[PDB]
Amino acid sequence: AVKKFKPYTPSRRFMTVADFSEITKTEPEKSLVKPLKKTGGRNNQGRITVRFRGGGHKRLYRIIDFKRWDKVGIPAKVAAIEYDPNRSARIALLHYVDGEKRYIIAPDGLQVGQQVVAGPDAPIQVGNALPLRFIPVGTVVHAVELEPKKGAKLARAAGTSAQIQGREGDYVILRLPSGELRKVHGECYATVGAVGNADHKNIVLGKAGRSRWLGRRPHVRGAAMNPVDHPHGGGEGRAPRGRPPASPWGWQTKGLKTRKRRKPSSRFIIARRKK
Amino acid sequence: MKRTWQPNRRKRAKTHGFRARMRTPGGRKVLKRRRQKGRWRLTPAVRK
RNA sequence: GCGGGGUGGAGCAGCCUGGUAGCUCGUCGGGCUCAUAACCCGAAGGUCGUCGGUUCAAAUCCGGCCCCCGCAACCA
RNA sequence: CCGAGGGUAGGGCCCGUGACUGGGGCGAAGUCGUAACAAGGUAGCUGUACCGGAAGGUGCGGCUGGAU
RNA sequence: UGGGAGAGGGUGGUGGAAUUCCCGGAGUAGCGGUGAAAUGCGCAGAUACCGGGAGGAACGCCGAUGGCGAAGGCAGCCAC
RNA sequence: CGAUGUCGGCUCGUCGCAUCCUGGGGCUGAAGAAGGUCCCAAGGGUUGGGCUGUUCGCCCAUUAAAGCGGCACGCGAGCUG
RNA sequence: GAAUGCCGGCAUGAGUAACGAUAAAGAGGGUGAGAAUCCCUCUCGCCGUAAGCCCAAGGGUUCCUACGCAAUGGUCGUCAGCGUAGGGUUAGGCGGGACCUAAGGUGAAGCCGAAAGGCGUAGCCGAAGGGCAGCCGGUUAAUAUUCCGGCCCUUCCCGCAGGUGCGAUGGGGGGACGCUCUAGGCUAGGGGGACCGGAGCCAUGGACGAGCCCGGCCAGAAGCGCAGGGUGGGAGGUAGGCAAAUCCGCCUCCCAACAAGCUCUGCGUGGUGGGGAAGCCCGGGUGACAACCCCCCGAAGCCAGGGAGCCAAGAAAAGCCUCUAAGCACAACCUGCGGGAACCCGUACCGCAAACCGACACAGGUGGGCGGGUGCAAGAGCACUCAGGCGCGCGGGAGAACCCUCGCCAAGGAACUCUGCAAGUUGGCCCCGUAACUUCGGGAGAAGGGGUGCUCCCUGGGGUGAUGAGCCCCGGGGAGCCGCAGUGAACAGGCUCUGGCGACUGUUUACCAAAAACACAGCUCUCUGCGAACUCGUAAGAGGAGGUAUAGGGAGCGACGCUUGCCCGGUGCCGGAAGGUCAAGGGGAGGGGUGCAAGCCCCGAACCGAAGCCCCGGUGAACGGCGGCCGUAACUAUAACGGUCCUAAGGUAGCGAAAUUCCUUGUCGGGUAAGUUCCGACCUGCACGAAAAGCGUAACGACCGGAGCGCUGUCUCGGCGAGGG
RNA sequence: GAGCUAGCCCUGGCCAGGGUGAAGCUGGGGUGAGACCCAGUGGAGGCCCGAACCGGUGGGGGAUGCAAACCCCUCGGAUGA
RNA sequence: UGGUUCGUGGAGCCAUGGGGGAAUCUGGGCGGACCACCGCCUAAGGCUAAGUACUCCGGGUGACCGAUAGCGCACCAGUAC
Ligand SMILES: [Mg+2]
Ligand SMILES: [Mg+2]
Ligand SMILES: [Mg+2]
Ligand SMILES: [Mg+2]
Ligand SMILES: [Mg+2]
Ligand SMILES: [Mg+2]
Ligand SMILES: [Mg+2]
Ligand SMILES: [Mg+2]
Ligand SMILES: [Mg+2]
Ligand SMILES: [Mg+2]
Ligand SMILES: [Mg+2]
Ligand SMILES: [Mg+2]
Ligand SMILES: [Mg+2]
Ligand SMILES: [Mg+2]
Ligand SMILES: [Mg+2]
Ligand SMILES: [Mg+2]
Ligand SMILES: [Mg+2]
Ligand SMILES: [Mg+2]
Ligand SMILES: [Mg+2]
Ligand SMILES: [Mg+2]
Ligand SMILES: [Mg+2]
Ligand SMILES: [Mg+2]
Ligand SMILES: [Mg+2]
Ligand SMILES: [Mg+2]
Ligand SMILES: [Mg+2]
Ligand SMILES: [Mg+2]
Ligand SMILES: [Mg+2]
Ligand SMILES: [Mg+2]
Ligand SMILES: [Mg+2]
Ligand SMILES: [Mg+2]
Ligand SMILES: [Mg+2]
Ligand SMILES: [Mg+2]
Ligand SMILES: [Mg+2]
Ligand SMILES: [Mg+2]
Ligand SMILES: [Mg+2]
Ligand SMILES: [Mg+2]
Ligand SMILES: [Mg+2]
Ligand SMILES: [Mg+2]
Ligand SMILES: [Mg+2]
Ligand SMILES: [Mg+2]
Ligand SMILES: [Mg+2]
Ligand SMILES: [Mg+2]
Ligand SMILES: [Mg+2]
Ligand SMILES: [Mg+2]
Ligand SMILES: [Mg+2]
Ligand SMILES: [Mg+2]
Ligand SMILES: [Mg+2]
Ligand SMILES: [Mg+2]
Ligand SMILES: [Mg+2]
Ligand SMILES: [Mg+2]
Ligand SMILES: [Mg+2]
Ligand SMILES: [Mg+2]
Ligand SMILES: [Mg+2]
Ligand SMILES: [Mg+2]
Ligand SMILES: [Mg+2]
Ligand SMILES: [Mg+2]
Ligand SMILES: [Mg+2]
Ligand SMILES: [Mg+2]
Ligand SMILES: [Mg+2]
Ligand SMILES: [Mg+2]
Ligand SMILES: [Mg+2]
Ligand SMILES: [Mg+2]
Ligand SMILES: [Mg+2]
Ligand SMILES: [Mg+2]
Ligand SMILES: [Mg+2]
Ligand SMILES: [Mg+2]
Ligand SMILES: [Mg+2]
Ligand SMILES: [Mg+2]
Ligand SMILES: [Mg+2]
Ligand SMILES: [Mg+2]
Ligand SMILES: [Mg+2]
Ligand SMILES: [Mg+2]
Ligand SMILES: [Mg+2]
Ligand SMILES: [Mg+2]
Ligand SMILES: [Mg+2]
Ligand SMILES: [Mg+2]
Ligand SMILES: [Mg+2]
Ligand SMILES: [Mg+2]
Ligand SMILES: [Mg+2]
Ligand SMILES: [Mg+2]
Ligand SMILES: [Mg+2]
Ligand SMILES: [Mg+2]
Ligand SMILES: [Mg+2]
Ligand SMILES: [Mg+2]
Ligand SMILES: [Mg+2]
Ligand SMILES: [Mg+2]
Ligand SMILES: [Mg+2]
Ligand SMILES: [Mg+2]
Ligand SMILES: [Mg+2]
Ligand SMILES: [Mg+2]
Ligand SMILES: [Mg+2]
Ligand SMILES: [Mg+2]
Ligand SMILES: [Mg+2]
Ligand SMILES: [Mg+2]
Ligand SMILES: [Mg+2]
Ligand SMILES: [Mg+2]
Ligand SMILES: [Mg+2]
Ligand SMILES: [Mg+2]
Ligand SMILES: [Mg+2]
Ligand SMILES: [Mg+2]
Ligand SMILES: [Mg+2]
Ligand SMILES: [Mg+2]
Ligand SMILES: [Mg+2]
Ligand SMILES: [Mg+2]
Ligand SMILES: [Mg+2]
Ligand SMILES: [Mg+2]
Ligand SMILES: [Mg+2]
Ligand SMILES: [Mg+2]
Ligand SMILES: [Mg+2]
Ligand SMILES: [Mg+2]
Ligand SMILES: [Mg+2]
Ligand SMILES: [Mg+2]
Ligand SMILES: [Mg+2]
Ligand SMILES: [Mg+2]
Ligand SMILES: [Mg+2]
Ligand SMILES: [Mg+2]
Ligand SMILES: [Mg+2]
Ligand SMILES: [Mg+2]
Ligand SMILES: [Mg+2]
Ligand SMILES: [Mg+2]
Ligand SMILES: [Mg+2]
Ligand SMILES: [Mg+2]
Ligand SMILES: [Mg+2]
Ligand SMILES: [Mg+2]
Ligand SMILES: [Mg+2]
Ligand SMILES: [Mg+2]
Ligand SMILES: [Mg+2]
Ligand SMILES: [Mg+2]
Ligand SMILES: [Mg+2]
Ligand SMILES: [Mg+2]
Ligand SMILES: [Mg+2]
Ligand SMILES: [Mg+2]
Ligand SMILES: [Mg+2]
Ligand SMILES: [Mg+2]
Ligand SMILES: [Mg+2]
Ligand SMILES: [Mg+2]
Ligand SMILES: [Mg+2]
Ligand SMILES: [Mg+2]
Ligand SMILES: [Mg+2]
Ligand SMILES: [Mg+2]
Ligand SMILES: [Mg+2]
Ligand SMILES: [Mg+2]
Ligand SMILES: [Mg+2]
Ligand SMILES: [Mg+2]
Ligand SMILES: [Mg+2]
Ligand SMILES: [Mg+2]
Ligand SMILES: [Mg+2]
Ligand SMILES: [Mg+2]
Ligand SMILES: [Mg+2]
Ligand SMILES: [Mg+2]
Ligand SMILES: [Mg+2]
Ligand SMILES: [Mg+2]
Ligand SMILES: [Mg+2]
Ligand SMILES: [Mg+2]
Ligand SMILES: [Mg+2]
Ligand SMILES: [Mg+2]
Ligand SMILES: [Mg+2]
Ligand SMILES: [Mg+2]
Ligand SMILES: [Mg+2]
Ligand SMILES: [Mg+2]
Ligand SMILES: [Mg+2]
Ligand SMILES: [Mg+2]
Ligand SMILES: [Mg+2]
Ligand SMILES: [Mg+2]
Ligand SMILES: [Mg+2]
Ligand SMILES: [Mg+2]
Ligand SMILES: [Mg+2]
Ligand SMILES: [Mg+2]
Ligand SMILES: [Mg+2]
Ligand SMILES: [Mg+2]
Ligand SMILES: [Mg+2]
Ligand SMILES: [Mg+2]
Ligand SMILES: [Mg+2]
Ligand SMILES: [Mg+2]
Ligand SMILES: [Mg+2]
Ligand SMILES: [Mg+2]
Ligand SMILES: [Mg+2]
Ligand SMILES: [Mg+2]
Ligand SMILES: [Mg+2]
Ligand SMILES: [Mg+2]
Ligand SMILES: [Mg+2]
Ligand SMILES: [Mg+2]
Ligand SMILES: [Mg+2]
Ligand SMILES: [Mg+2]
Ligand SMILES: [Mg+2]
Ligand SMILES: [Mg+2]
Ligand SMILES: [Mg+2]
Ligand SMILES: [Mg+2]
Ligand SMILES: [Mg+2]
Ligand SMILES: [Mg+2]
Ligand SMILES: [Mg+2]
Ligand SMILES: [Mg+2]
Ligand SMILES: [Mg+2]
Ligand SMILES: [Mg+2]
Ligand SMILES: [Mg+2]
Ligand SMILES: [Mg+2]
Ligand SMILES: [Mg+2]
Ligand SMILES: [Mg+2]
Ligand SMILES: [Mg+2]
Ligand SMILES: [Mg+2]
Ligand SMILES: [Mg+2]
Ligand SMILES: [Mg+2]
Ligand SMILES: [Mg+2]
Ligand SMILES: [Mg+2]
Ligand SMILES: [Mg+2]
Ligand SMILES: [Mg+2]
Ligand SMILES: [Mg+2]
Ligand SMILES: [Mg+2]
Ligand SMILES: [Mg+2]
Ligand SMILES: [Mg+2]
Ligand SMILES: [Mg+2]
Ligand SMILES: [Mg+2]
Ligand SMILES: [Mg+2]
Ligand SMILES: [Mg+2]
Ligand SMILES: [Mg+2]
Ligand SMILES: [Mg+2]
Ligand SMILES: [Mg+2]
Ligand SMILES: [Mg+2]
Ligand SMILES: [Mg+2]
Ligand SMILES: [Mg+2]
Ligand SMILES: [Mg+2]
Ligand SMILES: [Mg+2]
Ligand SMILES: [Mg+2]
Ligand SMILES: [Mg+2]
Ligand SMILES: [Mg+2]
Ligand SMILES: [Mg+2]
Ligand SMILES: [Mg+2]
Ligand SMILES: [Mg+2]
Ligand SMILES: [Mg+2]
Ligand SMILES: [Mg+2]
Ligand SMILES: [Mg+2]
Ligand SMILES: [Mg+2]
Ligand SMILES: [Mg+2]
Ligand SMILES: [Mg+2]
Ligand SMILES: [Mg+2]
Ligand SMILES: [Mg+2]
Ligand SMILES: [Mg+2]
Ligand SMILES: [Mg+2]
Ligand SMILES: [Mg+2]
Ligand SMILES: [Mg+2]
Ligand SMILES: [Mg+2]
Ligand SMILES: [Mg+2]
Ligand SMILES: [Mg+2]
Ligand SMILES: [Mg+2]
Ligand SMILES: [Mg+2]
Ligand SMILES: [Mg+2]
Ligand SMILES: [Mg+2]
Ligand SMILES: [Mg+2]
Ligand SMILES: [Mg+2]
Ligand SMILES: [Mg+2]
Ligand SMILES: [Mg+2]
Ligand SMILES: [Mg+2]
Ligand SMILES: [Mg+2]
Ligand SMILES: [Mg+2]
Ligand SMILES: [Mg+2]
Ligand SMILES: [Mg+2]
Ligand SMILES: [Mg+2]
Ligand SMILES: [Mg+2]
Ligand SMILES: [Mg+2]
Ligand SMILES: [Mg+2]
Ligand SMILES: [Mg+2]
Ligand SMILES: [Mg+2]
Ligand SMILES: [Mg+2]
Ligand SMILES: [Mg+2]
Ligand SMILES: [Mg+2]
């Protein structure tokens, strides 16, 4: 339930911030936080390879457990739900009966002080992880390994989820958050339920400064530039694109499909995305 | 206003210094030439 | 300056490829209707902007003149 | 001290008027169509939405004050 | 206090018929549509038939001149 | 073209006369007053404002009159821009 | 003899401009061959959130002293940051190293690249970050937390005693963190004292005083006192912290919980060691047995790792504590005490500048701390002033024009000009009061007005203390006094009405443009299923992202409001297993060369044969495009209506002489005495129009228009005065 | 060659004083309970005024300069992109 | 595809990044597409003086310079700046 401000500044008119209601702990588990190296968009050559990045708030990276088969059968208690600035979702702190502590990302409806567990025989109850084949067909699910033992890859962003449609052999058919129908291997783990913090998309950053807080530096349009800088650069006064709208590097940017043609995973995608 | 020369003994030494020269091929050939020409000082004097 | 046009009453084909001008509307006479329109059957009307030339023969090809749009008239 | 009123500044209400603009009423014999009264030739009316030279048309839902 | 009837309302659950679309099969020269047609769709294999899948929406018979609500209004089934 | 800096304004003027006013005249379809037209005449004078970058032009209020040109469309080693 | 030739010399301009902030000078005395310029004294002025003091960077003997004046110094020079010579920088505690890690750099392993080289986990290097033991005073011409004095402390080595399962580059804890706001108690610093110490002073009309002037402290171990921070104790189980673990984590059990206790800082006190003024006398000596106390103000600094709220969610490693492991318990470590040991480098001086960066002793540039007092509402603002430091390295005269900076002005008041350009006006505080419109915040300091000093009297509340006095802080009422004037000096908005453009705060052409331009939240399209797309790279490898479609790349549009129409024929993109074309390769009908021949060698048709192109569709917040002629109504005029040619389709809502209208100063209305601009309308829109968005929009703007009030030397129209030339 | 300048990374530091007064919280009120209203408390913000600091709007001076971008008056930002 | 005079040319020869892939003398390469004949030569392992190139160094000699010449430097020069 996003929070509103009164229009006591120009920017507070539309600025909205998250409610943080589901959060119970306001400083991270010291045993699970390591420093996050800000890059500013530059690679090991020193070159900007992703434009308009930098200048954002300092952050500590929280180690997240995307391979919950690491601890089969060991029930954990949900001890907290915390902010993670490296994510759109929230994270939940788990106290295993083992004594070990880990971070998973928080599904919607997960309550502190409840049990979760992972394994082939786990109950079909929000927050539990099972290999995809044992989850009943029709279930919503998140944090899905794209390949067995390689790590939870799909549906990790706030509010997202994947639904299980059916099976054929060693594979189950998933409706991804995009609408794509894909075969994913049944031995791939997945956590039941959709990711929490669904109102994340309903936030209005409100002013330019908020973008700078998130590390996002001002984007400058090709039309604003000169021909030495962009296909859209130049012109006396304003100017329409005057050619197929291109990127800074020459390729067309309004429809040109860029997925590799002979990519071996094509055998497993069933229906390309919707909308 | 603010001019271009803003001296700094660490910057001077780590940029034009002797050990900076020997590390790269062009730096070595710089020292090679200044030797050949007979320069009294092959690298800037900066007293740390 | 460059380009395209002028032909029955109105709006357009024919000109490029010389001989023969055609389409819709309108106009005239007749039908149907109690009557009008619509509709149906028939018919008339154009020397092709003008003068000159080529030709056996010019709406048609070449030249001038009249006119109509369209484009340009930049560095100053 | 108060004090008629004069002066400066800012409000409120009404009245007349105003290039132009909106529809309205009325006007013996204008132009276009034919929406309604017969099932009026697509039953009509209706609240709303969108559209159209115009009456209107159409979608959604409702009413019979609809025929057979 | 003891009982009854009911599409009264809200939440969640779920069941079948139908249409569209998708895939496999089999199959051929038309399908569709109207007052009559054309547009459209079909040898790039449609229409018609069978099997599988996805999804949304509305609840056939019961059903009635019926029942419920203050009105607007309320119809598969189950539970709160 | 191994550089002769543009329009307009401001400042400072100076000359020409094809004269706007003032002085002297002839003719008048000149009664007077006031005009028309032409001749002589360059001594002096020839206003303030609204609009526009404007020169010009239109307008307001006056005026004896609100003249027209030349001086590198006078004048940026004088100003403005 | 010429090349705006080259190098050098010397002219011309010319005794000309200038001699570098307008903070400012004058006299006496001295030194000396020589003095506006050096030394001393008295008087005058300037800075004083500095133009004073202290660090850092950079500079590198410029520091102190003697002797010098050729050049350097914009003049002079006896002087100097100049010449010559001598002297001067002292550390276990300050800073750096023998400690740690950050970005980054490097790089056993490993990967990659013609060569050169590029990557890369560990590890190593890397600091103004972490960690770590010295405070006060004296002394030199010149160094001082470094020498000396006083009082403290750290580490290493060996020894003694007491205690313990001792032991680590391995495990764990800790270190360890943001932004704003902030409590309590202190310290720095400051104000006052009718108290304490002091050489003195009585003037020029008065005062021998509760007179004037000066000063009234700094450091300190243990112990104690005040204020804080940090911190539960025990037991059982244990599968996790990549071996172990008695530690940590997880579970249950029993006690203590705003406490207390234990520990750790700050402040006060503290044995003791130092300091100690004005004035006088020659940096010294005296004052002086100096005194060293009371009250108030009081931090942004301290207690500190304090508290609270918020979102944008806020380093690492070591020291340190704990756990164990090999090994070892003749050890080893922990504690207390003693003796010994404790290396290298910096240390002068300048340091908002005459010593650094600007060719200069250059009106420019340069990070951190301290930065006193009074009054003005506050303050680091402003005026004066303390400590301290200066008068800016050419002067003297004169009293023109003209230039600069400044003061004033009769009557008028924008008549100036492209334009109120510039300069006036307004100006802080307290109180009264405040419109359209609005997104209900705003517009707003709207507008406009009153008050403001000093004296006497009465009184309300707060802090400290005690609840009282005292000092200090917010106030209210009554009566008066004076001047032209009471924020009496200085610092301190002119206002309003209405358009255009851009929502807004922001950004930009360093050195002619700060804008209407860029950015911006927000909207849409499109790409991307992750070894993502995209980007940098030959590659390895990186960014993307330790992210996963509520995400990431690209593009246009640009808050918000109401909206965004028709065209897919062309171009782009997307879809389409048919057809057409199509390269190498397959195929080899059929020819050729050569040989006696077996054979070797060459050419070569049909046919099969990818993408691309053709072809069939889709697609506009994709590139883009959105007609002409003629006729028609019972006055005229004009056409709701009609005819016909064309097109892929013929511009919709809204707006319109516009940042767009050529003809144009269109026409009409408003405002003006007068209006090529302005504002409101009309619509024959040369040549608006809907995300190169269309039409509006409160708020905002050193943006560009128009008008008005206020006020003025802008002007009629100039005059006088000041200072630097 | 990034000791100027531009962006980013890591690590530190700086921003006098005054003004306005969001949410929340407390109490009151209101209702079936609510929404909501009022007062107090609170101290939010690419909020407002104005030094330091960062700028460079208009004008004047300077133009073989004090200066190869300076000086004076004035003006913008100043808890934030 | 490179080398050769050889730029696709009748394009051999020498070399070789890709593909296919033998033989040991009765074997193999060459004589400018190719074939016959006639000849030359023995690939896929290595080494090898001398004659040749150069002048930092030393000496000798000039119809070479003679301080603006001759080396940038006759001299404390790759210095000062
Ligand atoms: Mg909001
Ligand atoms: Mg939340
Ligand atoms: Mg990263
Ligand atoms: Mg790197
Ligand atoms: Mg590199
Ligand atoms: Mg990029
Ligand atoms: Mg970037
Ligand atoms: Mg994310
Ligand atoms: Mg989160
Ligand atoms: Mg799989
Ligand atoms: Mg958003
Ligand atoms: Mg961020
Ligand atoms: Mg963005
Ligand atoms: Mg942009
Ligand atoms: Mg551009
Ligand atoms: Mg541009
Ligand atoms: Mg470039
Ligand atoms: Mg290019
Ligand atoms: Mg280009
Ligand atoms: Mg372009
Ligand atoms: Mg452009
Ligand atoms: Mg442009
Ligand atoms: Mg244009
Ligand atoms: Mg466009
Ligand atoms: Mg174009
Ligand atoms: Mg393009
Ligand atoms: Mg897909
Ligand atoms: Mg600079
Ligand atoms: Mg620097
Ligand atoms: Mg340095
Ligand atoms: Mg340094
Ligand atoms: Mg450096
Ligand atoms: Mg070096
Ligand atoms: Mg280097
Ligand atoms: Mg080498
Ligand atoms: Mg030497
Ligand atoms: Mg060098
Ligand atoms: Mg015709
Ligand atoms: Mg035709
Ligand atoms: Mg033709
Ligand atoms: Mg005919
Ligand atoms: Mg009859
Ligand atoms: Mg008829
Ligand atoms: Mg003829
Ligand atoms: Mg003829
Ligand atoms: Mg013909
Ligand atoms: Mg009166
Ligand atoms: Mg009808
Ligand atoms: Mg009808
Ligand atoms: Mg009909
Ligand atoms: Mg009808
Ligand atoms: Mg319709
Ligand atoms: Mg067919
Ligand atoms: Mg077929
Ligand atoms: Mg569906
Ligand atoms: Mg010329
Ligand atoms: Mg010349
Ligand atoms: Mg010249
Ligand atoms: Mg000249
Ligand atoms: Mg006369
Ligand atoms: Mg007369
Ligand atoms: Mg008369
Ligand atoms: Mg005259
Ligand atoms: Mg004019
Ligand atoms: Mg002219
Ligand atoms: Mg004109
Ligand atoms: Mg007269
Ligand atoms: Mg002339
Ligand atoms: Mg001229
Ligand atoms: Mg001329
Ligand atoms: Mg001319
Ligand atoms: Mg001229
Ligand atoms: Mg000039
Ligand atoms: Mg001029
Ligand atoms: Mg001129
Ligand atoms: Mg001149
Ligand atoms: Mg001249
Ligand atoms: Mg100009
Ligand atoms: Mg100008
Ligand atoms: Mg000659
Ligand atoms: Mg020359
Ligand atoms: Mg020369
Ligand atoms: Mg010379
Ligand atoms: Mg000489
Ligand atoms: Mg000379
Ligand atoms: Mg001479
Ligand atoms: Mg001379
Ligand atoms: Mg001379
Ligand atoms: Mg002269
Ligand atoms: Mg000079
Ligand atoms: Mg000067
Ligand atoms: Mg000054
Ligand atoms: Mg001055
Ligand atoms: Mg004197
Ligand atoms: Mg003197
Ligand atoms: Mg002297
Ligand atoms: Mg002298
Ligand atoms: Mg002096
Ligand atoms: Mg002296
Ligand atoms: Mg004296
Ligand atoms: Mg002061
Ligand atoms: Mg120096
Ligand atoms: Mg001298
Ligand atoms: Mg001398
Ligand atoms: Mg001498
Ligand atoms: Mg000198
Ligand atoms: Mg001298
Ligand atoms: Mg000098
Ligand atoms: Mg001298
Ligand atoms: Mg002397
Ligand atoms: Mg010394
Ligand atoms: Mg010591
Ligand atoms: Mg050692
Ligand atoms: Mg290290
Ligand atoms: Mg090399
Ligand atoms: Mg290497
Ligand atoms: Mg290093
Ligand atoms: Mg180091
Ligand atoms: Mg350090
Ligand atoms: Mg830190
Ligand atoms: Mg230390
Ligand atoms: Mg101490
Ligand atoms: Mg000391
Ligand atoms: Mg340890
Ligand atoms: Mg911590
Ligand atoms: Mg915050
Ligand atoms: Mg103290
Ligand atoms: Mg005080
Ligand atoms: Mg005494
Ligand atoms: Mg265990
Ligand atoms: Mg377990
Ligand atoms: Mg501490
Ligand atoms: Mg004594
Ligand atoms: Mg501070
Ligand atoms: Mg602290
Ligand atoms: Mg690290
Ligand atoms: Mg053992
Ligand atoms: Mg033993
Ligand atoms: Mg022990
Ligand atoms: Mg050593
Ligand atoms: Mg020292
Ligand atoms: Mg100093
Ligand atoms: Mg300064
Ligand atoms: Mg400083
Ligand atoms: Mg100095
Ligand atoms: Mg110097
Ligand atoms: Mg300079
Ligand atoms: Mg000086
Ligand atoms: Mg200076
Ligand atoms: Mg004081
Ligand atoms: Mg005083
Ligand atoms: Mg006072
Ligand atoms: Mg004040
Ligand atoms: Mg002076
Ligand atoms: Mg000064
Ligand atoms: Mg001076
Ligand atoms: Mg004189
Ligand atoms: Mg005055
Ligand atoms: Mg006066
Ligand atoms: Mg006056
Ligand atoms: Mg006035
Ligand atoms: Mg006035
Ligand atoms: Mg005016
Ligand atoms: Mg004038
Ligand atoms: Mg202007
Ligand atoms: Mg003032
Ligand atoms: Mg009003
Ligand atoms: Mg109001
Ligand atoms: Mg408004
Ligand atoms: Mg309001
Ligand atoms: Mg006021
Ligand atoms: Mg007020
Ligand atoms: Mg009063
Ligand atoms: Mg007084
Ligand atoms: Mg102000
Ligand atoms: Mg703006
Ligand atoms: Mg807007
Ligand atoms: Mg915007
Ligand atoms: Mg904006
Ligand atoms: Mg700002
Ligand atoms: Mg510029
Ligand atoms: Mg420029
Ligand atoms: Mg700048
Ligand atoms: Mg420049
Ligand atoms: Mg400028
Ligand atoms: Mg600006
Ligand atoms: Mg500028
Ligand atoms: Mg820009
Ligand atoms: Mg933009
Ligand atoms: Mg939007
Ligand atoms: Mg969207
Ligand atoms: Mg690339
Ligand atoms: Mg990563
Ligand atoms: Mg734009
Ligand atoms: Mg609105
Ligand atoms: Mg559109
Ligand atoms: Mg349309
Ligand atoms: Mg199209
Ligand atoms: Mg198409
Ligand atoms: Mg198309
Ligand atoms: Mg087109
Ligand atoms: Mg067509
Ligand atoms: Mg519409
Ligand atoms: Mg118009
Ligand atoms: Mg107009
Ligand atoms: Mg407009
Ligand atoms: Mg236009
Ligand atoms: Mg024109
Ligand atoms: Mg016009
Ligand atoms: Mg015009
Ligand atoms: Mg006009
Ligand atoms: Mg008027
Ligand atoms: Mg208008
Ligand atoms: Mg018109
Ligand atoms: Mg148009
Ligand atoms: Mg607006
Ligand atoms: Mg507005
Ligand atoms: Mg603005
Ligand atoms: Mg701004
Ligand atoms: Mg602006
Ligand atoms: Mg005005
Ligand atoms: Mg004047
Ligand atoms: Mg004077
Ligand atoms: Mg930099
Ligand atoms: Mg730097
Ligand atoms: Mg910081
Ligand atoms: Mg600040
Ligand atoms: Mg105030
Ligand atoms: Mg309050
Ligand atoms: Mg505040
Ligand atoms: Mg602000
Ligand atoms: Mg304010
Ligand atoms: Mg300036
Ligand atoms: Mg000004
Ligand atoms: Mg200049
Ligand atoms: Mg300045
Ligand atoms: Mg100023
Ligand atoms: Mg200001
Ligand atoms: Mg401000
Ligand atoms: Mg501030
Ligand atoms: Mg060759
Ligand atoms: Mg060849
Ligand atoms: Mg090969
Ligand atoms: Mg043989
Ligand atoms: Mg053989
Ligand atoms: Mg061979
Ligand atoms: Mg041979
Ligand atoms: Mg041969
Ligand atoms: Mg041979
Ligand atoms: Mg052999
Ligand atoms: Mg051989
Ligand atoms: Mg060989
Ligand atoms: Mg031999
Ligand atoms: Mg040899
Ligand atoms: Mg020799
Ligand atoms: Mg000779
Ligand atoms: Mg010589
Ligand atoms: Mg020589
Ligand atoms: Mg010679
Ligand atoms: Mg030599
Ligand atoms: Mg030599
Ligand atoms: Mg030489
Ligand atoms: Mg020489
Ligand atoms: Mg030398
Ligand atoms: Mg040198």
